[PDB]
Amino acid sequence: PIVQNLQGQMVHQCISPRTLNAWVKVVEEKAFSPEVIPMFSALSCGATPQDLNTMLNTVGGHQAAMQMLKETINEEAAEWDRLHPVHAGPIAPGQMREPRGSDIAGTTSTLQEQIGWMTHNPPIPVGEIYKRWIILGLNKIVRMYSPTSILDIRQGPKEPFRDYVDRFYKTLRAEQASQEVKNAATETLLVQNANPDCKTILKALGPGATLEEMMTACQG
Amino acid sequence: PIVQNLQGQMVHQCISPRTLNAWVKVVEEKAFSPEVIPMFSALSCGATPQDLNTMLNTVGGHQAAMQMLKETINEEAAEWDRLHPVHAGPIAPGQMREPRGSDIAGTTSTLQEQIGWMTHNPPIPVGEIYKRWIILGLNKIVRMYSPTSILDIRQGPKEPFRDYVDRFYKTLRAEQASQEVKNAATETLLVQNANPDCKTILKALGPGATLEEMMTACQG
Amino acid sequence: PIVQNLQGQMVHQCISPRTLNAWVKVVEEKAFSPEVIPMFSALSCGATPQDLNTMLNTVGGHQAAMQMLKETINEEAAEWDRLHPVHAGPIAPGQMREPRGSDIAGTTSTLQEQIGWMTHNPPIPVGEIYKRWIILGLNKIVRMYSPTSILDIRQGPKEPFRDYVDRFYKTLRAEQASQEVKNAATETLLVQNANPDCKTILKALGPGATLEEMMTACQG
Amino acid sequence: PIVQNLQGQMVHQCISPRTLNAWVKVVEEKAFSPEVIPMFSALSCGATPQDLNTMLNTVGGHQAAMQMLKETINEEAAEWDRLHPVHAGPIAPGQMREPRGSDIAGTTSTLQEQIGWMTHNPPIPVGEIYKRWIILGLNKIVRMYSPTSILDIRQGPKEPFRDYVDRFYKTLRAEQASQEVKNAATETLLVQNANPDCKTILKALGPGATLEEMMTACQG
Amino acid sequence: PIVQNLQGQMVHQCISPRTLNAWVKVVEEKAFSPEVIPMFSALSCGATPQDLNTMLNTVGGHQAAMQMLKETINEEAAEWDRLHPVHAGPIAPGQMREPRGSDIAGTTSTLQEQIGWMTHNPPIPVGEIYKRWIILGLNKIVRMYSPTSILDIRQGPKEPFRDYVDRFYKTLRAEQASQEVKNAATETLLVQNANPDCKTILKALGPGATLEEMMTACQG
Amino acid sequence: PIVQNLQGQMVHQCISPRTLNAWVKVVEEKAFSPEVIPMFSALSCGATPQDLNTMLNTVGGHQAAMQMLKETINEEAAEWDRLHPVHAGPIAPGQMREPRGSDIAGTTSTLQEQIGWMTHNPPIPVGEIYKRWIILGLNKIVRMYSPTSILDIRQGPKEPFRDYVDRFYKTLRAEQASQEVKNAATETLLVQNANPDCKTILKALGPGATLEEMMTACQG
Ligand SMILES: CC(C)(C#Cc1ccc(-c2ccc(Cl)c3c(NS(C)(=O)=O)nn(CC(F)(F)F)c23)c([C@H](Cc2ccccc2)NC(=O)Cn2nc(C(F)(F)F)c3c2C(F)(F)[C@@H]2C[C@H]32)n1)S(C)(=O)=O
Ligand SMILES: CC(C)(C#Cc1ccc(-c2ccc(Cl)c3c(NS(C)(=O)=O)nn(CC(F)(F)F)c23)c([C@H](Cc2ccccc2)NC(=O)Cn2nc(C(F)(F)F)c3c2C(F)(F)[C@@H]2C[C@H]32)n1)S(C)(=O)=O
Ligand SMILES: CC(C)(C#Cc1ccc(-c2ccc(Cl)c3c(NS(C)(=O)=O)nn(CC(F)(F)F)c23)c([C@H](Cc2ccccc2)NC(=O)Cn2nc(C(F)(F)F)c3c2C(F)(F)[C@@H]2C[C@H]32)n1)S(C)(=O)=O
Ligand SMILES: CC(C)(C#Cc1ccc(-c2ccc(Cl)c3c(NS(C)(=O)=O)nn(CC(F)(F)F)c23)c([C@H](Cc2ccccc2)NC(=O)Cn2nc(C(F)(F)F)c3c2C(F)(F)[C@@H]2C[C@H]32)n1)S(C)(=O)=O
Ligand SMILES: CC(C)(C#Cc1ccc(-c2ccc(Cl)c3c(NS(C)(=O)=O)nn(CC(F)(F)F)c23)c([C@H](Cc2ccccc2)NC(=O)Cn2nc(C(F)(F)F)c3c2C(F)(F)[C@@H]2C[C@H]32)n1)S(C)(=O)=O
Ligand SMILES: CC(C)(C#Cc1ccc(-c2ccc(Cl)c3c(NS(C)(=O)=O)nn(CC(F)(F)F)c23)c([C@H](Cc2ccccc2)NC(=O)Cn2nc(C(F)(F)F)c3c2C(F)(F)[C@@H]2C[C@H]32)n1)S(C)(=O)=O
Repeated sequence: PIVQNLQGQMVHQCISPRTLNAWVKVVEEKAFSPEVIPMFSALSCGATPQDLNTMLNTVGGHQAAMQMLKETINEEAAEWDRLHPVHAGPIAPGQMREPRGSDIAGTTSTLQEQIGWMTHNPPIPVGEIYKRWIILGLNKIVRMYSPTSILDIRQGPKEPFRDYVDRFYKTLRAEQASQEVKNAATETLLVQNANPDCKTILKALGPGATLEEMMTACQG
Repeated sequence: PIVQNLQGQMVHQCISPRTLNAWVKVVEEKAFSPEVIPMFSALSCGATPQDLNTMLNTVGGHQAAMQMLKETINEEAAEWDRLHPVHAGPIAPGQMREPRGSDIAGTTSTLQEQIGWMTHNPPIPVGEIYKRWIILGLNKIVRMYSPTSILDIRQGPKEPFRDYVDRFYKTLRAEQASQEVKNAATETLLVQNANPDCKTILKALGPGATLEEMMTACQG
Repeated sequence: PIVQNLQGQMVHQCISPRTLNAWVKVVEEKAFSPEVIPMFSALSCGATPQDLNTMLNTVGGHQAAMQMLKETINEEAAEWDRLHPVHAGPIAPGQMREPRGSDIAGTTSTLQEQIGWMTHNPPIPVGEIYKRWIILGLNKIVRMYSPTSILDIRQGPKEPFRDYVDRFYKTLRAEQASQEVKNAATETLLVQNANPDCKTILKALGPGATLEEMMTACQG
Repeated sequence: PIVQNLQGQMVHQCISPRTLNAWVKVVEEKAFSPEVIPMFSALSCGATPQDLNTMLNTVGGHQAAMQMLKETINEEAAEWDRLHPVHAGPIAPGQMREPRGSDIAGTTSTLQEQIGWMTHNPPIPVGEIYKRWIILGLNKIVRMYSPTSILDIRQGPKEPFRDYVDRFYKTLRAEQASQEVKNAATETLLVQNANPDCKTILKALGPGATLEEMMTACQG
Repeated sequence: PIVQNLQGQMVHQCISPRTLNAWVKVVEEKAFSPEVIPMFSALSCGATPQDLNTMLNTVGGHQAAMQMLKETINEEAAEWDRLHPVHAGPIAPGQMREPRGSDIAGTTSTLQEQIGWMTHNPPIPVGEIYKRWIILGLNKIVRMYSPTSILDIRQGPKEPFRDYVDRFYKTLRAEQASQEVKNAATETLLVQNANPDCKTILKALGPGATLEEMMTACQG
Repeated sequence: PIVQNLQGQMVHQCISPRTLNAWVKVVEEKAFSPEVIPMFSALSCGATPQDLNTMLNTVGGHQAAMQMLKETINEEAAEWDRLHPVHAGPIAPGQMREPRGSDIAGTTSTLQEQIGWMTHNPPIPVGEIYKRWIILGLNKIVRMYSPTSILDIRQGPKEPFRDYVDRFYKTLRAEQASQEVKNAATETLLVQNANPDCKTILKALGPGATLEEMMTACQG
């Protein structure tokens, strides 16, 4: 990764074993649950495209998910070349050449070239760009590997309200969509799909009632 | 997080993997017990709004509580905006515009802005403001998810006074309350809820006795 | 905590997760045995009053012990104000204001104010003062939570001497008293409460006999 | 390893114990699965030939594979020697003689030579050259020790398409192949090996479909 | 501990949590086996008397041994005082008064005094002197708590010579002895205590044979 | 150990607890298998003779092996004195006195004297010399504690070839000898001691066939 030495110059450090293991275990333990996106984003903090590939390649199993990931990377990398045409001149001693979509993915870029792009007077972040594509690809995985649909989430007759909401938003979260789509679902289904006993209590508070006001009401 | 390098200048570092694991395991292991708020406040020492969202996003499950936490944060951001006006003047010298309540949340704010706000020569603590909002929501969650009521706590004749006293003060910690209220419950309820054999000993000690004195007297 | 950077200026660092976890586990694993006082004193090395509160607040359970702790802190904090009257003047650019008992406990002091008191040309240690009170409060807990009394410790007929002494001093240690009280007990009870077989052997060595001389004699 | 101190000069450090344990446990736990090559490449970041031999020697068992790894390394060293001639000229100024293929292996090379080669102002990467040779042998070992054949992989009617797709791409990863070959197998074999009910859905999607599209369509 | 910062000046640091856990677990796991003395000597590297007392106080249980350790330390302190006279002269310039035996123990000495003694331009090693006293007591404890006697160790005909040889040398390590005494026991007892079938082989090898030679000869 | 501070001066650091524990566990877990030599060499990286003794003394059990080790050290230390006669003059302010065999073993050398020899303008490495003897002594242990002889290694009738080779070289490795002795064994016994079915296949490839070519042929 590109960390900052005490000299204020962003230097390339080796990806710590602690970081690798943590990434391998979250994938083995938590699989592709929503909390795998934050862990990756945090464990990839300041990573070079090669550091990212390293992490992804350490993922044992889920090779299907990994292929979709490569497909999404290929997709987004094609959006980088269709929006950033290659800019061919000579080579200067001030500036780096124009990065390409494949260069960002680390396929056609070396570590030095990657490192330089991130450590540049006008910095072009190939790491954060690459990481941006990956997290999008993992959102398609979490969406896919989510068996539930928010519509299929209904409160059971003997189910505590806190549990139904935990399930409502667990499904809502995995089903990645606009915050507007996810906000409309709550105001539509959270009370509509509640069991009749608590549902009349919820209707008995008014739509402008917080989730806290809903959940404290249907306690027992 | 915004840590202080040996140069005395507050520099930004990556959230350590250890810190992530600690925050995740204290939520998995302890759930929303009162001792998770201190753990959060400690594990988020000098964290940026992006670091705080990272920790909150790593919390697998409890999505009901997490949405409640978001609602508390939204309320606090609205209050911040009403407390702090938007400013008309255009782009001033070595200065940071005032963060909006959403900027403190990091929903509308870049990490560089966050780092700049925290590292500004007259610092503005966008991360700590957000952390206060988060902690308020955590306190709401703990109180909601605490079944015990201080009035409900009572000492069985078979039960030790010290075991009952643990539960009584655990219930008082679990249920957010003003320190005076907690003292008032401690003054009146603890003896009255205690079993009569222990209670008569407590009455023998009189009002001016340490909890140690009360405990040693009922111990036998 | 207030650690020393390589610049020789005592700087405030964040309490490491390793330190927190270690404190949580010793309390969960070892509870309030005597070895919890050293672990706290060591894990609190260089801690600010807020760092201490953090640790104490992370303690899950034993809330009874925690209330006695607050009581003892309240007691000692009252001894700080009865011996250090508040000293009100203007504010200078050399020196810090006079600390108060509540300020030491972190109740009525911010981290900056705490930090400054510890990092002062004439240093006033609010951390080591606060820690001094806490360890005293934990000595009352270990004393209380010790079910045994040194008088109730007697060597069994089929009990090896090394085991009886381990129990004699295990109880002796938890029963915090003057080293003079604890020295008198040994010279009184260690041999008096030994079983008759070994007891005559001990009497057969003379009072000026080391514990080693006692324990090697009653081997088998 | 050759790490970069805060002086900007690449200095030599000892291979951390954590790094050793990680490399040993990933071989004990994962054996020679494809995910051990990335783990090796990462755990050997900036390693000297002596550090690489250290890791390889710590591998308990798999001695057949290890001897195969040695043979691959020997071949690469012979190829290096034929690529790079031995040089007649005697002992030049601030310069490093060309390493022989055995010197890159570290069999005939001192650690000081290795450190000097890597730290030379025009660096020669003796450790990275050796690491490439090692990784080639590791790839040979993984392919040999992978029982699965991409043609052998087939979807049972009972088996989920996504589970079969995992196996198919795991087998393609386990068996070293050119990326075009792997794409060719993916294009033709994946649908044909899939079970007919899923296969007819895949045929309905047509050639231009994401693996996600294929998977969601056969999912049900 | 007194560690050396990058400024070449020995600075004081806090005893790391890892170091504490290691010292506690090696006592819990290994108790007072001979291998705990090296572990202590290593875990107390460059420790102050306060750090040494911290480690000793963290030892849960074994209070008989701990009191024995205190007695050994008291004896050594008395011997130090008789070796080193108290000095009449009043308060000299950049100099440290001579520590009393109790000061080395840290019973009568402040940590600042300890740090000053160790960091004095002509250093006085109050911590290392105390550590020697502690280690002497530890050796007394190990020898007392070792049941085995080198004369008692003997090889069963069923028992392997190498297993017996392990026990023989373990017993010699467990029982503190002069190196010449241990050599004398090794020279005479090891063959004589060995079983006759192995013993006649040992006699065939003759006096001038390595323990390896003896072992390989009795091995079969 | 003697590590390099950022000032470029090799300074003596304390042996980390992580290093100790790692050495204790590899001996307890892996005993004297061949992979214990690399772990020691790596865990001893940059160690002083006292640091080495510390590690060896932490080894719980295998005291027989430990005595042979002392014997081998005594042997090699005698080769240091028979090749390096003591060189007695005065004491200078440039240079260190001539080291002795016992000084290298740490028996008759202090840490300062050891440290100085390693941190000398003309460096004389007492640590790497001592470590060189130890690893030789452990090669005699691994040889001894290896019950198998390469001659007694034969492929079973229902044994996969990969397993027989793993055993052939596992034994070959533990049986430390010249690489020439170990190379001759392979070309002699690896195919000679194969079961008849695979053996004719191996003979059917020619002696100039790699181990890979052998092992891919006898797959099934
Ligand atoms: C750092 C990177 C590491 C990141 C991130 C990042 C950036 C900004 C924010 C954010 C903060 C504060 C507010 Cl007030 C809002 C807000 N207000 S609101 C009510 O929509 O109107 N929205 N957002 C989101 C956005 F900023 F994008 F608009 C908000 C956030 C927070 C993180 C957070 C987690 C737990 C508890 C509080 C907050 N929220 C989300 O992540 C989106 N989310 N969605 C859903 C659902 F249930 F609907 F599916 C859920 C969340 C969820 F909050 F996590 C929580 C369990 C429910 N994280 S990473 C890979 O970890 O993400
Ligand atoms: C660091 C930041 C991380 C913080 C903090 C922070 C700041 C100040 C204090 C504090 C210290 C000393 C005293 Cl004497 C009082 C005192 N005396 S008083 C006015 O008469 O009641 N009050 N306070 C609290 C207040 F600051 F408000 F004054 C005191 C504290 C204390 C520290 C402390 C923990 C455990 C044992 C002793 C002390 N922790 C709490 O008190 C929390 N607690 N709550 C309850 C309730 F009531 F629920 F049962 C109980 C506790 C409890 F102590 F564990 C005990 C079993 C009862 N922590 S953070 C986000 O983690 O908070
Ligand atoms: C650092 C802070 C972290 C501390 C501390 C600190 C400061 C000084 C001393 C100390 C050292 C050497 C001597 Cl010779 C004496 C001595 N000589 S004597 C025989 O009384 O005349 N007394 N002391 C104590 C004092 F200095 F206070 F006077 C001595 C000590 C030592 C620590 C030590 C532990 C184990 C083995 C040897 C020593 N001893 C105590 O802690 C008090 N103790 N009591 C009792 C009992 F059995 F009686 F209950 C026991 C101890 C005990 F030694 F632990 C041991 C199991 C028995 N620790 S902390 C929170 O960890 O404490
Ligand atoms: C760091 C060093 C440590 C390295 C490396 C390194 C360099 C570049 C890339 C890479 C990135 C993005 C794209 Cl879009 C492609 C792409 N697209 S393409 C041309 O159409 O196929 N190819 N490559 C690979 C190549 F560089 F060759 F172009 C791509 C990579 C990728 C990173 C990556 C891992 C997982 C998920 C997404 C991405 N890892 C692999 O691909 C390995 N892999 N293999 C196979 C096969 F085929 F066996 F099934 C499969 C994978 C797999 F991705 F896991 C997935 C389930 C299929 N790693 S190291 C020694 O560890 O390697
Ligand atoms: C670092 C400080 C931390 C230290 C130390 C320190 C200093 C020097 C030495 C040492 C080195 C080499 C040789 Cl050749 C001899 C040698 N040869 S001799 C004169 O003929 O006997 N003697 N010594 C010891 C002495 F220094 F006294 F000379 C030798 C040592 C050695 C190092 C060592 C450990 C294991 C295997 C080889 C070597 N450790 C011990 O010897 C302890 N030991 N004891 C016994 C007894 F007898 F009980 F069975 C046994 C051992 C044993 F080696 F494990 C072996 C199974 C027998 N450690 S510390 C507080 O941990 O000590
Ligand atoms: C650092 C210190 C820490 C060290 C070391 C060190 C120094 C140099 C070398 C080395 C490297 C490359 C080549 Cl091509 C050859 C080569 N070519 S060859 C085919 O003989 O002609 N020989 N050597 C060895 C030597 F340089 F000494 F000549 C080679 C090595 C490598 C390490 C290595 C381990 C695993 C896989 C590849 C390599 N090999 C050995 O260690 C000796 N070995 N022996 C045997 C057997 F099976 F025969 F018993 C085996 C090995 C073994 F390779 F480990 C492997 C399981 C078989 N390690 S340490 C205490 O860890 O050792």
